[PDB]
Formats: sequence, structure tokens, C-alpha cells
Amino acid sequence: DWSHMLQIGRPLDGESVIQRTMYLIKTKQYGDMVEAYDHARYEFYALRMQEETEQQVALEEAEMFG
Amino acid sequence: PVYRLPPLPRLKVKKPIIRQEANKCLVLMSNLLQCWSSYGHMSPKCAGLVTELKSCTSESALGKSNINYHAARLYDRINGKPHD
Amino acid sequence: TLAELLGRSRIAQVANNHKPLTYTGKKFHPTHQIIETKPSTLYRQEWGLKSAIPSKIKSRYLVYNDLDTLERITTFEPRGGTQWNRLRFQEMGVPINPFFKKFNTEIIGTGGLSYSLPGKLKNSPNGVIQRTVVPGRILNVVKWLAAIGGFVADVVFFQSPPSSFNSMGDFIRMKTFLFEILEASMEKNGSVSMHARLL
Amino acid sequence: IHVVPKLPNSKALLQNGVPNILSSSGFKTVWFDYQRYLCDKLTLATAGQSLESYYPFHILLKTAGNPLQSNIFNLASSIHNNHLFVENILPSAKTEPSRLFLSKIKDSFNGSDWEVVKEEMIYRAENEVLGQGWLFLVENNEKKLFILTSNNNGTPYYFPRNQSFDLNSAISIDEFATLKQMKELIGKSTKLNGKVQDWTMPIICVNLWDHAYLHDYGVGNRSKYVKNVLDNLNWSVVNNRIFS
Amino acid sequence: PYPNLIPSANDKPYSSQELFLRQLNHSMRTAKLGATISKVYYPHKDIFYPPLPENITVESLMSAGVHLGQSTSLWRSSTQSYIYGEYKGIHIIDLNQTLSYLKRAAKVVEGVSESGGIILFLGTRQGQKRGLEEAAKKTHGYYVSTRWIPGTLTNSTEISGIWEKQEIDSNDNPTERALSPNETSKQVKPDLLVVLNPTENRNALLEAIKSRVPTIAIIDTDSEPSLVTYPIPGNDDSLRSVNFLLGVLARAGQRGLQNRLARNNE
Amino acid sequence: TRYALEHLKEGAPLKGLFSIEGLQKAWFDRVKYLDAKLNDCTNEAQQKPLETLIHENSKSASKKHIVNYASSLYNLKFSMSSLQGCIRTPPEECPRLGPEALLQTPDFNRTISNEPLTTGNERLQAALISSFGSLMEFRTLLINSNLAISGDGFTWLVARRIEYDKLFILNTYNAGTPFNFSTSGVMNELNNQYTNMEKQRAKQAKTKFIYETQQKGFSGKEVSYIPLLAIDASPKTWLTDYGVFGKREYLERVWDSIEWKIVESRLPQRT
Amino acid sequence: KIDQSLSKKLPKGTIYDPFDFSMGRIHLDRKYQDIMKSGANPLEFYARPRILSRYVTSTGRIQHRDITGLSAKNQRRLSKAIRRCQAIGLM
Ligand SMILES: [Mg+2]
Repeated sequence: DWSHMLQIGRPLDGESVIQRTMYLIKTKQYGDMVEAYDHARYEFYALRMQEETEQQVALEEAEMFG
Repeated sequence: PVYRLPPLPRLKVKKPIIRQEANKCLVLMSNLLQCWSSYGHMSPKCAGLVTELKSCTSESALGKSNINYHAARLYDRINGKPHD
Repeated sequence: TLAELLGRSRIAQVANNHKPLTYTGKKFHPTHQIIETKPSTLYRQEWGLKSAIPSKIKSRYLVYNDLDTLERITTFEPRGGTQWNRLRFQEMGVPINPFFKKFNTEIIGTGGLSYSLPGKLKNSPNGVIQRTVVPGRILNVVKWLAAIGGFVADVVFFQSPPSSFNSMGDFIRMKTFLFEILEASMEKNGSVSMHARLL
Repeated sequence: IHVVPKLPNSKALLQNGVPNILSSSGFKTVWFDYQRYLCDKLTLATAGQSLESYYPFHILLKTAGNPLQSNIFNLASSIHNNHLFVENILPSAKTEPSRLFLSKIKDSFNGSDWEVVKEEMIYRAENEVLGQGWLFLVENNEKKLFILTSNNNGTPYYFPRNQSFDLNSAISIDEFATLKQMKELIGKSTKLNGKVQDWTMPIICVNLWDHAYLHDYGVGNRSKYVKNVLDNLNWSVVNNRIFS
Repeated sequence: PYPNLIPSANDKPYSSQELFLRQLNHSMRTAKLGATISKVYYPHKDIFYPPLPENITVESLMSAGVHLGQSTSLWRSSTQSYIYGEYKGIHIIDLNQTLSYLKRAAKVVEGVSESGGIILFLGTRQGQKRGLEEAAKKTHGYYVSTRWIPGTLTNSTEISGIWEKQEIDSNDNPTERALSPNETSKQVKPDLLVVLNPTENRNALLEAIKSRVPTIAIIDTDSEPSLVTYPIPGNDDSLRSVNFLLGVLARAGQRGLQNRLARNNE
Repeated sequence: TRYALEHLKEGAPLKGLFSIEGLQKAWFDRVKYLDAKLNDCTNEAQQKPLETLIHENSKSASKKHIVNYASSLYNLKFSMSSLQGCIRTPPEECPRLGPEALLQTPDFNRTISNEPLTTGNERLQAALISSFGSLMEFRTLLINSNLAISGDGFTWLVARRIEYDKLFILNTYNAGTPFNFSTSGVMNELNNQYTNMEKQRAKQAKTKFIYETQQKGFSGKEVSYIPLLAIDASPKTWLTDYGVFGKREYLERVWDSIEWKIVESRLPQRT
Repeated sequence: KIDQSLSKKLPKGTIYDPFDFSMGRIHLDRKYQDIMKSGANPLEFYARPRILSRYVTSTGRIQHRDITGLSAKNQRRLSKAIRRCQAIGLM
């Protein structure tokens, strides 16, 4: 279900961004290709920032605990 | 631009050229000769180099191309001939 | 239908790329997608491509242009280097906003290299990491440039170069040094200009 | 897609949970909610990679030596350890401790009997594991048992990732010495990955994470939960885990 | 279980072999704890757990890469009808036609095996030996993967006449009856020949044509469909697709063999 | 005692963030247990404040439990002090978030709520824009940092060293200390002391250059941090009410529950 | 010291791999070592001896299309312009 970018059994990649763009246009939540592409891009940025923070914090915790 | 050869009987280099490496003894000899040419024979400056030569040639004075094979093996695959 | 599935197939997911695989010009960012295969599929030469990759290849990463060609070869290269550079950047910790709120082709901010945010510092058992130190190699006798963790940077000195530099000359790259990354910025063309200091 | 393993007697465990340790609501938190959470996070982290094809134990063994994917390791570790924990508290596959395990505890712990060893493990868990953690009884290559504790998500198998020392606070100089010899052991290996051999295996596993006990036992009284876990273990699994 | 193994004394530490057995016991019990892997492709299963012909979908064929045809520059125009289109410089094979042809060929293999005929699996590319051997073993058939000797069928006396032959019952049970020299020297001809790489096995196809041996093959975009009795449009250069199709055919043959044995045991 | 705060009451809620049971277990039971342990380990902690205890009792393995429980209590108090509650619906009434929460995407890059400047906290928001780009970035970074904490820990806003030169965001784990001068140089100290022992009974020099560098600073070798805000990543606060999958809901409600006037009170002037 | 041709210089800001610090990289770089290609009319450059001289040898021989790399159209116009320049007294 492409109401959200992350799918179980799938990685988080650019193809997810294009798939969300097509889902947005199909449901006509947004009209133009550029708008849906930008919205999916910003969701992608948020998710990737969250993953980067998890990785950094996990490494820091590992060094914190010996 | 790209040039496409016709269907050829073979794909072979007439004279494959191999990179034989010049013997270490020969180049050391040349360096010693240039040393004695500039500083002089039995000069104090480059006498150390002589020692190296005395070792390098002590045991012995002086101490392969597969292009045709691979070309013949691969020609049928890469020639790009039309089907039949 | 078959067309829809082919449109959503992973081979279709790889964007059309036709740049020269062997490139001798300046390299600022990745130009080919890295294709990864699991060890089990590597054992059987299955990479998800049209044809089986030769068994000579032992690496699990490659970058490719054509699924098939007139010469009946897959146009590929057994290289997966660039990811490591990206990952190595994550080890440096230096942060680099367009990621916050007709088609334009400019590189948007950092084009996937780093999605970190500037305002954070690293805690360590010794204590707060004030300044990040990474090892690198000074390349030439010139400012001076250093290969540090997959990227070339210009090193900002502190008084005079160590005499080791003058003694070694052009063999300088043989010896490792420890640098502190002063700053990281991204130029418009995609180059990552980092300034570091030789400790 | 990593999926929550099916458990025997799942309907009964939903109805009541593990007897004399957890209620039904607590067992939902520890397993049905936390294991699903961990598995979903691992699937999101490892999907589209090689690691989707490997089990959590093989994932953590693979990923132990690489700093930047510790998160994956953590998830994998938990996904393994939690299941181990659950299996030693399942009602059944009363089970009795085996003669071999009793002999090993008697020989391993300087002649001490099993119950005072249980109390010692309670003391260790109360003392060193501040907050979230795991407790294990593990056997090394010398056929010797001993008690190990890991902070947050740590693994008994690989000693570099044991996470048995909390550096957020101070450390005893002996702990620093242990860390330094451990790092020397790691560095001695000629392998590029830096891997080292460790044949340690967990015979007993106890979940000290707040998901296990907080709802049933409160912020305090964790040692009460540990005692209840140790008293009413499923000894068939524990006996099987030991090799003879 | 593990004979000729000398355990160690309790005082001394584990031995290397004791450690190996200890870790094996751990692996078979506890190493697989934490999650169950689902919806993940494991190559070996394609050989050992092939699907039945009726359970095959277009999605399953596309996942195996069967649709990926040769480069458009190497097109054999006689294969026009099997092509769905071209995409990224290669021709795409129409997987519905592939499904129909594959079901037909699987029925052919099942019928031939159910009749007790000889089925020969010929494939001479690099890593095809495993699937060929497994298909032959589960269909009680025969296989060749090293090299097809020209004249194996048209010159059988000079090639295959020296190797030993065997009389068997309806249940494929050895009878151990002594064969006469004339019986041993007869040609034994395959009833069905399946070729994984028909482009590199023109000799086998021509021999089957001359000897009236019906043949199946995987017909890629650059292969001639009319050289075989039962073509299967699909990718022949990917080991996954070849193994998928071969496993389907082998399972059909195994089903035919099982039906034959069941009828003979009633 | 100083542990308990006036804006929390037994049997009364914190609107939006905790229920009655949630606040009870998170705060009152936790402080009861923590003060019991702290007073048991040392009776003298009653007289001295928590910060003085942390400073005096640090760097000693024997006196560890004192610093551990002092830091736990102090950080819990610091985290809860900035709270004010939020208008959003009570956590008790809302159905608990389930597995779908994992699949939902954050909006922390396209939204901003509870901005400090609207209440009138102009200087704090100005400084956050100055050092963290924008409040969108600050909120994203803080919540991502605290989300990533696997177990017990806190995410802190801090200021350098009373005047600050620059602001930063920190993480502390299982009763860590936000300020740095208590623990700085401990590993180098033990390394030198261990080498002295080992010789009494060079990798050390190369590693010592890096050790000094990691904590070496400009205009001084010792660096200190003023705490300004703290969030709690521990399951104790949020597991009871929101559940396993509800940490993000907890953190967003916490963010809406921040009063920035208390944070400004902690703000140390300016360079 | 190391002769410059024997040393590989990584430019500033460029990524690299360990292979770059190798003689193989130098050999590969060696192996793979204007206006008239910009849509302009070479015939218009017939009273401009310098730009025409860019496309001739030291002796004044017009360079082959293999050397210039121009299109056949622009190659013909360049040859015509060079010959015209020769005829009119320029070049
Ligand atoms: Mg083919």
C-alpha cells in the first residue's frame, strides 16, 4: 500500500520515491508530476535522516557500552 | 568512428610483442660504468655500487603472449556475424 | 499485465545509464549504480542480469551499462568502490537545508552522500569528542593535498611542514598522518571540498 | 521478510501467558509486541540487502565486526536473545534439572550448588545491569560455566560485543585491564575483517529489558522477576542446549 | 552416529572435533531462533522444490528472468511471434506464450516418462550440471553436460555401443539378467531430448531430426524455433531461468514416473 | 524533598503526555526506588545536592552507585521539569499505536509546532536558528536522536563553555552526565596508570596523541556543557501508556509539551 | 626522485580508490589520454588566419578528419576556407 513509503520486504530506495509519486498522481492528491515528486522526495529525506541517526546513535551506544 | 571488419578466416597477431624486463645485472653494470666515467675508475664516490654488482652477479652473470590463443577462442563470440 | 510487471521489475528500476565504465577524468560522485548479489547467487553466477556473469569474477559488486550487446558480452566492471567512500564519510562524522521544505537536474544539496544534521557531537568513553581525527596520506610536495578516507582534501597547516616531508620528497604518500577535518562543504558540481589540519 | 516465530501452545500463552512469571498482558508486551517490533525493524533495515537471507543469529555473527551497522546487529541480537529467553520460560515443549548440568554448575562454580548460584545471578543482575539488559549463563570452550551480563542488546557468543562493561559511569581498573587484553586479542588476528574465534554458547537467558517485567512487576522489584524466571524455567530446553 | 571419535576427559578442554559437534548441535537447534524467513529466494530450492506446471504464474516466470531475451542487435527475425517488445536494448519474451509452451512441454515430458521412455537432458554451459543431474535422477532419465559427441545418435554403434546396458522391470527394478552380445550392441535411442542451450548444440538437434527423436529446447531470441518439436520461449543464458524451467520439466517427469509406478503397484 | 516537583501530583495527570498510572509509574515509583537505593548506598547524599554528589563521587569504582543513582534522579528531574503538557487528546483515551506506526513516515521535515518564539522566547529560538539552522532541523535532530536510543537514556540540549559560545545536542546512557568535566580524560588517565603498572610489574604514544586530540580544545584543554533541556528515551516513561510501537507518539507529544521559558531560564547569557 | 609521469596526482575534491595509487592507474590514464565543433560555419572563418592555422600542421598541411574530428560537412568547409585563405594572400 503506497499511502506510505516504507514497505515490509522492500528496501528504502529511489524507486520507492517514484512509486509514491505515481500513487500520489493516480489518487489525484496532487495534480502535477513535479508536486508529487517533491512531496515523495521530502518524505524520503525524512526517512533517510531517521535511518542515519539510528546508525550514528547505535555506533555511539556500542562504544558507550564497551 | 567504429569500423567493423568482415567475417575473417582468423583473428591473429603476426608478431606478438612481449615485455621482457631488462636484466638487473646489465643495468647495474651500466650504472657502474657511468660512475667510473664521471668520477673516475676506482673512484671513492661510487665504490659502494661496485659491492652491489659483486653480489648481484656472484651466483650468475645474468641471474609468453597469449593474445592469439584468446583471440582465436573468443572470435566466434565477439565477431558479431549474422545468424544462420 | 506483463508490461506493468516489467515496468516495476528491478532491472527496470535501474535508471538508464550509458556513461563510459572506464573513466579517466575527474571523479566527484558515483556515476553507475552498484549491483550487489548474495553469496549463494554468486556461487551460481546469478546477478539478476540477463546472462550469467563469468565465474572468474569473485567480487559481489559490479557496475554495468548493457544487459546484452552485439558481442554477446555483458558490458560491466567488477567494482563496488564508491559505497565505501560514502560509508567512510559516515565514519568521519563531519556534517555538511534543501532536505527541508519544470524538472531541474542540479545536484540537490548533498546528493545522498550524507543526510546528517550539523548540530550534534560525539560522546566517547574518554568523553565528549571535541574534534574528529582520521588518518590520511599527504600526496605531493606543493596548498598541500591529502587522500583521507576516499576523498581528496586540501590540508591547512600549523606553522611549518614536518621535516619528514622534506626528507621523503615524492615518497611522502607512503607514510600515514593524522588529520582533523576542519570543515566539509559541497560545491555546485558535486565535489566535496573538505579542509583538514595535519596534527 | 523476517516473521515472528510461532510458539507452541500459543492460544494458552495468549490466554494467560507464561505461568508464575508473566500475565497475559505482560507476555503480549515481551513477545507478541516486542518481537514483532524487532522483526519489523530488522526487515526494514536489511531488506534489499544480502542479510535478508540470513537468520538473526547468522546476521549478528556476520555483523558483529562492522561499526556502522551496529543497529542491525542490535536488532538481530535482541531478536535472537528474546526468543532464547522465551524458550527457557515456555510452560512446555514438571521438568527437572539434569544431572550433567548440576555437575557442571558444581564443578564450574567452585563447588557451589545451583540455588546459591541462582542467588548470585540475581545479585549480578541487580548490581551491574542498570536498566535494560540481558543475563546469561554461558559455557566456554573449557567446559566451564559462568554468568555473563550484557547492557542493552549484547550477545554472549562474540566477546568483543558482550557489552558487559558500562563505560557511561566509571570503570574499575581491573575492568580496564580486561578491556585492554580483549582489544589485544582482537588485534592479534591476521584476518582483514578482524574476526576472532569465540565458542561461548548461552545455556540460560533472562530478559532484563523493561518490556519483560515493568507491567507485571513495576519500576523496582526486577530481582523478584529474575528469581521467578529462574525458579520456573523449562529445563528440557536448557538441558538440550548443553552438549555431551 | 559419529564412530571412531574419542571424547576428551572432563578435566581437559574441548577438542576441535568436540567443538565441531557442539556447534553442530547448537546449529540444528538454536541457531535458527528469532525469526522465520519468508518470501526470500534461495537458489538451491529451484532445483529441489520446483513448482508443478499448473501452479506457475507469469509473475513466477518473470522473477526467474525467463522474459529477458537477447540483444536487439542479435535478433533472429524468425522469433518475432514470441517477443512482447524491446526494453533497455534487449528483446522481452512474451511470458504468456512461454507459459503455454512450457505447460505443453511439461505434459510431453510427463507422458514420455509415464510410458517408460528414455529422457535425455543435454546442457553444456558452465554451471548446468547440478540441475541436469537432479532432473535425470528424479525422472529416472539420463543427462549430458560435458560435451555432446557428434554422431552419438546417427553413429551410436561407434560411440555408445561399448557401454553396458541393463534389463529392468515395469517398476524400474534391476532384473540382473544376462544380455546377449547382440542385445548389448543395439542402439538405445532417447525417446525425448531436452536441450538447455540449443544454439550451441546444433549437432544434437540435427541428429534428433535425422533419427526422429522429438526434442524440447529453450528458444531464446537468437535461436531457431523450427529446429525443435516443442520450443519453450525463454532466457537460456541465465542459470536461474534455465534451472526453473528444467525443474518444472523434471517435476512433470517425476509425476509421470510416480503415476506409472502407482499403476504398476495396483 | 527537592526530588519531587510542584507541577506533578500523586493521582493527578500531566495533560496529553501521561495518564494517572503513567505519571505514577514513571515519576513517583521511580523516584521512590531511586532515592531508596541512593540513600542506602550513601546516607550523606541527603545533605548534598545531586550535582555536588556527581562532581565529588565521580571517577571511583567503589563509589559508583552513588553517581549512578544521583545522575539518574537528577536527569529524570531535569527532563520532567521543562514539561507543561499539551492540548492534544489524552494518551489514555487514544487507542494505542500498533505495528502500522513503524510504517508511517515522519513529518518532522515539513512541519513545526510549539515554536519557542510564539510564547515569547525570542532569544532561545534565535540561538537555535543560529547554531542548528532552523527549528525544523533542531526538532528533527532531537527527536531522531532520542528515538534511536535503544534502552535507557536521555537526549540533551546543551551550551558550551557564565556565557556560551555555541549550542549542541547530546546523548547520555544509563545514568550518564551531560556536563563533560566530570568524565573527561578518564580513559587516558587509566591508560597511563595501567602502563605504569605494567612496566612496574609505542602504541600508547600514538594512541595518546589521538586521545588528547579528541578532547583538546581552543583557548583551553577542558570543556564544559550547560544542560538546557532533556528528554527521556527510557521505556519506563512511555511503555506503560503508549506501548511498544508508540515511542514516536510519545516524543512528538513531549515536544508539544515543552515549555521554553524554563529552558530560557537555563540559557547562559551569550558570548 | 619520482619522475612526474611515474606519479599519479589525484585532483582536489575528487574521490578515489586504492587502485589509484598504482602504476596500473597511470597506464590506464595514458591509454585513454573547438569553435568549428560548436555549430559554426568554417567558411565564415576565411579571413581569420589564426583559427584556420589551429587546424594545420607546422608546414601548413590540412589535418585529416581523423585528426581534427570534425564532421564531413564542417571538414569540407574548413578545407575550403583554408584554401581560400591561401589564395587571397592571407595565411
Ligand atoms: Mg542465449
